[PDB]
Amino acid sequence: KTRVLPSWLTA
Amino acid sequence: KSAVVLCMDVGLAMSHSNQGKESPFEQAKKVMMLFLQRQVFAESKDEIAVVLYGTDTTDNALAREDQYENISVHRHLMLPDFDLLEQIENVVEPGSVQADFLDALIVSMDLLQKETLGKKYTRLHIAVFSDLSSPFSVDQLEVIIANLKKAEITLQFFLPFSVDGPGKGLSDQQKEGIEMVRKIMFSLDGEEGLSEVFTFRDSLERLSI
Repeated sequence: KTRVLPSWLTA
Repeated sequence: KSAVVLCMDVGLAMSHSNQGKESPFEQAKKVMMLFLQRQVFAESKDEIAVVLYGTDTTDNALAREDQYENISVHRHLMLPDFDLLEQIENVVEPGSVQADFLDALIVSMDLLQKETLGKKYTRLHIAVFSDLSSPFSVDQLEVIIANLKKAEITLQFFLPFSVDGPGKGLSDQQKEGIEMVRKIMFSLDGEEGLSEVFTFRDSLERLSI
């Protein structure tokens, strides 16, 4: 199960 | 002041009552209430948010079809009050579903990141209460850990049993959750972390440090 992290976490 | 998220599993499993007179759900609610009462009576300046996971409805900033489902922000980051006490006692109810605790952790981290903007805190704190009965995905957990370190967030897990006598009939899924908790806490605090799993019976005092 993949998730999408909010951009601030991956920037 | 400090900023605290109480991240509370209210999923269906938490309502199963086979330890004493109070189910894990009712025990965790009681701890939350005592903690919040201490904070209100002491006029502490700490801000305290409440995130529930395992709720029948979904209400959070990351929710969108099939994402961060069954997680609800019950209280945003603000001073505690008697309305919050009234809601927790009367409003907050057990859910009929289950949710992913790492999704709930991410929601809690996103709440803290946004709601602490432009303010100064001595500590950022997330306290998770759960029986670890339900599945979770580890996708991108390495990013979560990196940010928990970067933001210097203290993470505490509270479970309604000890993980250090007879065995307690823990499911394989609970054992997997416990091991994951251990891996997260070791990633953050090292060898010390392998033992940083706490029980409901000790949670009120561990919170109030």
